[PDB]
Amino acid sequence: VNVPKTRKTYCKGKTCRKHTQHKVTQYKAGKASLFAQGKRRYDRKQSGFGGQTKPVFHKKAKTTKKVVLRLECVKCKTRAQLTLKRCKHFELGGEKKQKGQALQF
Amino acid sequence: GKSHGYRSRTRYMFQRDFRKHGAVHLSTYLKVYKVGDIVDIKANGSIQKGMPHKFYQGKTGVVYNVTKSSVGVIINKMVGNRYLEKRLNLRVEHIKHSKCRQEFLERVKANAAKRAEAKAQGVAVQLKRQPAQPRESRIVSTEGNVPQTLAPVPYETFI
Amino acid sequence: AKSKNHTAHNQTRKAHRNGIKKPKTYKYPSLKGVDPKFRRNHKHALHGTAKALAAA
Amino acid sequence: ARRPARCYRYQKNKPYPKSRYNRAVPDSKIRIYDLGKKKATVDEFPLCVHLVSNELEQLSSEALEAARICANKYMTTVSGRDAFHLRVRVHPFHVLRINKMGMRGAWGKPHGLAARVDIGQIIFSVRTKDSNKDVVVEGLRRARYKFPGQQKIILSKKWGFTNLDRPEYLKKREAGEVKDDGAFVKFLSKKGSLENNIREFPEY
RNA sequence: GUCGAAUUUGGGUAUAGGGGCGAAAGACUAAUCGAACCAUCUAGUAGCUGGUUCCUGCCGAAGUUUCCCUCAGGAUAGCAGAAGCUCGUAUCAGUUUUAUGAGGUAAAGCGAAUGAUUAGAGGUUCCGGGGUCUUGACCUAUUCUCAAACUUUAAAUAUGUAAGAAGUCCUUGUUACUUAAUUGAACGUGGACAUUUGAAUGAAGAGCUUUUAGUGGGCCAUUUUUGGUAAGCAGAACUGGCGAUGCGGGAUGAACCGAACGUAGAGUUAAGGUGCCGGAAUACACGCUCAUCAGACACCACAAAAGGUGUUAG
RNA sequence: GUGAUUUCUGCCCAGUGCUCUGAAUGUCAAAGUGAAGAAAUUCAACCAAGCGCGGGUAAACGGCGG
RNA sequence: GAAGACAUUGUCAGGUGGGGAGUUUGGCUGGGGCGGCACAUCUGUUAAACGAUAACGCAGAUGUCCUAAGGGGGGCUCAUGGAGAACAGAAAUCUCCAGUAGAACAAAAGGGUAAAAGCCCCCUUGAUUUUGAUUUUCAGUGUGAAUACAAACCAUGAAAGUGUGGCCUAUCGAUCCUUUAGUCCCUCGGAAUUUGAGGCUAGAGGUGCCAGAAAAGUUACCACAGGGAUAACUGGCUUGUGGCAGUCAAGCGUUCAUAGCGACAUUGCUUUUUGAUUCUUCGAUGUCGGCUCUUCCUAUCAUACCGAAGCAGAAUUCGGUAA
RNA sequence: GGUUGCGGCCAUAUCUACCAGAAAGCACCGUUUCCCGUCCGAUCAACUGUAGUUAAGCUGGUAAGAGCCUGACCGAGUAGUGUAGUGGGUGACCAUACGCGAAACUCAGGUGCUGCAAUCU
Ligand SMILES: [Cl-]
Ligand SMILES: [Cl-]
Ligand SMILES: [Mg+2]
Ligand SMILES: [Mg+2]
Ligand SMILES: [Mg+2]
Ligand SMILES: [Mg+2]
Ligand SMILES: [Mg+2]
Ligand SMILES: [Mg+2]
Ligand SMILES: [Mg+2]
Ligand SMILES: [Mg+2]
Ligand SMILES: [Mg+2]
Ligand SMILES: [Mg+2]
Ligand SMILES: [Mg+2]
Ligand SMILES: [Mg+2]
Ligand SMILES: [Mg+2]
Ligand SMILES: [Mg+2]
Ligand SMILES: [Mg+2]
Ligand SMILES: [Mg+2]
Ligand SMILES: [Mg+2]
Ligand SMILES: [Mg+2]
Ligand SMILES: [Mg+2]
Ligand SMILES: [Mg+2]
Ligand SMILES: [Mg+2]
Ligand SMILES: [Mg+2]
Ligand SMILES: [Mg+2]
Ligand SMILES: [Mg+2]
Ligand SMILES: [Mg+2]
Ligand SMILES: [Mg+2]
Ligand SMILES: [Mg+2]
Ligand SMILES: [Mg+2]
Ligand SMILES: [Mg+2]
Ligand SMILES: [Mg+2]
Ligand SMILES: [Mg+2]
Ligand SMILES: [Mg+2]
Ligand SMILES: [Mg+2]
Ligand SMILES: [Zn+2]
Repeated sequence: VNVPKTRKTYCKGKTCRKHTQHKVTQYKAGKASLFAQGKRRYDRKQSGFGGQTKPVFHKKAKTTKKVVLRLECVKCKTRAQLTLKRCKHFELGGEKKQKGQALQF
Repeated sequence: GKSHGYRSRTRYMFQRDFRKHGAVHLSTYLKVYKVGDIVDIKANGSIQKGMPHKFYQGKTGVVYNVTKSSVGVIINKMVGNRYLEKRLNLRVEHIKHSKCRQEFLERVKANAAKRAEAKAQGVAVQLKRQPAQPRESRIVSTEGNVPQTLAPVPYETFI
Repeated sequence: AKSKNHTAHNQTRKAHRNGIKKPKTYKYPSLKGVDPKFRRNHKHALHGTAKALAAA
Repeated sequence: ARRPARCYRYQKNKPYPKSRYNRAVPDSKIRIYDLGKKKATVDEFPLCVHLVSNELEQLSSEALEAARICANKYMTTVSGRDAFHLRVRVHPFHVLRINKMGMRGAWGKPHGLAARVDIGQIIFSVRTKDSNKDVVVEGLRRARYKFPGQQKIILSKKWGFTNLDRPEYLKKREAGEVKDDGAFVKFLSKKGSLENNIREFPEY
């Protein structure tokens, strides 16, 4: 699928409260912290004798991940998130469809 | 596996009538519906929005809500050993006024007219419908209508 | 070992022991799902006619 | 390699014709349904004799083929090559299935063709001259042994293969309302434009 | 079998249980060995098998829905009991009627669409091919035969709603909704119309709440119906039964026919019977049948194609 | 491991193991070292054996087709 | 004498470690296994004209694809056939006529659609924000999908209007944890500032056994609880298959259907074959064959008496009464 | 009654082949400076009502016309179907009892009706 890098949409930024211009990017998770409470608990539980104390998922079935777009307002820099359907190939660049031409080579 | 989609088994139910395809006539959109009206549900296959589920095909209900291009209808549905109230949001293309009670209104009007007509002089106006009664006696004349004798006919092949 | 899959035998007889109850009808039914704009004005209309009868 | 006919005698299943859902049906054993002098004029063969079923059953395409050969062979030998017109009035369109090897996945493969006949349904029709009545009746009598169930031979009171009684057909032809069109005829109606109904049937 | 040796054997001594010992068989380790014996943890856990102790009275089931590493088990809804509560025929009904809807099955149809399909006939080519005229291909008018996943038409049986007081009519109050507009919408004040008050029949009263048992292997018969050559086979639909049920009948039999049960007396019947067994006419009446394998009563305990100057009627 | 004597024990080191006075800038723990921050901390460089790479080995396990 | 701050020993860290320990090693299923997915879903049919309805029934499909193939507006009309135009031919481009859709609409199928829902062109991001109600599966829980409004902000068009993704019917995911956005709000409990951590609201990372445990084999050394709810013998139902017997008569037989045979078809019988089924038995009915011994059936190999022949004799062949 | 604008039901209105049409209306028709749109002022836009024509559109009538519509004790109380019997039949299936009741076929008739506004021998 092809999605433009710019889109006009509602901005609930307490100063816009209306449709504004937004920059479009792709969401990325980010590194997990070593001092999150869930991480601190896991390290304590895993220490000592007893082996692995939590399940480890193996039976993967999905072949795709949902794409999330991060929309940043150009005026107030307020971010928003949108989720698209599952797809195998995703791009943000241009190269729009040509209406009709001869198939080269 | 089995298939139980929303429009399952509706191959013939939602089809248009023969030589009756195309756009809907304007009289469908000009009728007015009010809360308390009695309507019956018949889906139109050419209008995919606001279409009822196949269960409510051929059912009759009472309007409870009026919106821009649709009405709200109440249907009593039998589930298990009881009846549950169902509320439907249907566009006007799929409904029409029911005549199961419009014919009843004129009987109320005629009862009042007959009651007032006999009020000044008559008693026992008898404003109750009665079932068909056994025929009374009559005399059948044979003048020009002498009975014709009939007999069973023999078996013939005539193939 | 294979067993039976499905049947509706005896189900109607069970439903008729105490069932088939027509729904109870009430005056003043619930206004759930009614158009919010109509209900906003209907509330104001009822307050106005309450004052008139009380002050009559 | 073929099961006995008692295994498929009765109409137990719904009709199962050759279609885009089968696509693998073998050909029928009978391919010719008109025998004798099929070019004969309607006025040539006034007498009609039928072989009529008296049971609700199925007739295999092998049985139809065998009975057709027996009837044609006898009548040709006795009466003559061009002295009758024999028509088979049943076409085998029902496909039979056979389960070849427990009961898991028992849906069978196509096995053959059969024709589903009703009570009083015509199976064979023969038209010939009046003087040739006894020959064609005996030919149909010998064909009954190839079929299961009970069949009856009835002398029709129609004119040949037409749907009109013999006196009624004679009435129309003397009025110039019958035109010969191949082996069959066309009739003149009271409807339609006179411009077409005049060039046809000029004698009327 | 072996019998002077890798011989046989007494006593002493060493190796102890995931250990020992084994010229190796998972062999032997006190009648115990693919991990000894003894006591304790220990009344170890079991969706699995067995058993579970007095009487009478009243009511009285389920093998079905959804979810579960769920398929010999549970939860959940249903069916059942008990406790009642609010009321006193209000209103309701496994039913009919009248008025008004919905459906695409049985049947029917193919010189109606789609798809199959037999046979000619009249026409058509600078647009199939042999030959200087034939077979194919379409065109037009006809003709024989078909469809669970074809159809114009279209039942029967089932199925939605309505038949009044929460109704109808006359007048005019409220609003921030709606209208060009006191226009409309919705909800109200006041007046008029009583139970032949708006069809039939019935109604050991109607409405309502809490709580909890068992059950969640079913099976059979008529009709509809799928797979299979078929099955006392496998799987569905509606209803009635068995299971949970004796009693009269079918000799005998869970399901068929009749009929359902407090203790007795009398009378009358059901289904089935009345030569004898065996309660009841070796009754009445018109015919048919003679078998050197007659026949004899639904479910049901089998017989066919094809034949006979046997006999009878047509 | 094979199993007196006699006679003979062929070809295959790609795979799985075993082995090497082989190579270096692959992967790489704790401690230690550096930078940043007010600190908790974070990042980076360096980095043992093993692994990887290279050689040897079938009377090692095994293989000997179209 | 040797050896020396190195070995050794102590504590952490990385590797190696079936030598050893603990545990696991789906379900449905005409027994189980192998296969398959009927395990989460969609179209048509089976389905018996409301709704609901089974089988490892029948014919297929889904874990995708699209900045347009989404939204609005305008103009236009398709498949196919006929008659024509240099190269040009059955198929290149141009013109006219006929054309109810026989085209097209991402995909399976069924519906739907013609001044359109199809084709071309112009403009756009409503595939947006907040939080409720409703329909389907249903326990009237969840999840998925879908319908109609309310309050905002926008797109398009002269305008009425239309638009909360794809013409409609499938295209998908809890708790815990992690992470992002929002609000910059609440808490760190002796009092404050700044980091850090923890909460509130909305998404993402996935469980396909799809209401969602983290999981390899073998036992012919075997164990226990059970099961005739379920397989390996008889018996019972069935008879496809096996075996046996009729009917018809095109033909074989030098002539000549039927002495003896007999195609194409068709009706049965038998339980001495094998399947199908799973009713009885798993707190046990001793399991192949032979040996020994008795009796029964007749579909008769021999013996008794007969009929028939393409029966001269001889020999043989067909049939009857007969166990 | 004719005609025009906007309609309702959506073939009794459609289709094929012909014939006729006073008045007005509608239409064809004339032109390219302007707004506007095309390869083409053909379509679309604008201007004139002047130069012409009822030829076509349009409306009506005609046809043992096709289609369509309505009715018929035409077919037919037939096919099918609810309920019942210890009815028939080896079976396949069938008859009867109390009810409901088609389609094709055949024949006959019909060939748009109508609402609002304006206008015309
Ligand atoms: Cl049951
Ligand atoms: Cl010891
Ligand atoms: Mg540790
Ligand atoms: Mg949509
Ligand atoms: Mg069960
Ligand atoms: Mg038979
Ligand atoms: Mg089969
Ligand atoms: Mg010794
Ligand atoms: Mg061993
Ligand atoms: Mg105990
Ligand atoms: Mg114990
Ligand atoms: Mg009781
Ligand atoms: Mg048990
Ligand atoms: Mg259907
Ligand atoms: Mg039919
Ligand atoms: Mg149980
Ligand atoms: Mg069973
Ligand atoms: Mg029991
Ligand atoms: Mg008996
Ligand atoms: Mg006696
Ligand atoms: Mg040696
Ligand atoms: Mg140490
Ligand atoms: Mg182990
Ligand atoms: Mg299993
Ligand atoms: Mg249905
Ligand atoms: Mg689209
Ligand atoms: Mg503190
Ligand atoms: Mg699940
Ligand atoms: Mg798991
Ligand atoms: Mg059993
Ligand atoms: Mg056989
Ligand atoms: Mg015993
Ligand atoms: Mg014994
Ligand atoms: Mg024993
Ligand atoms: Mg009965
Ligand atoms: Zn902003």
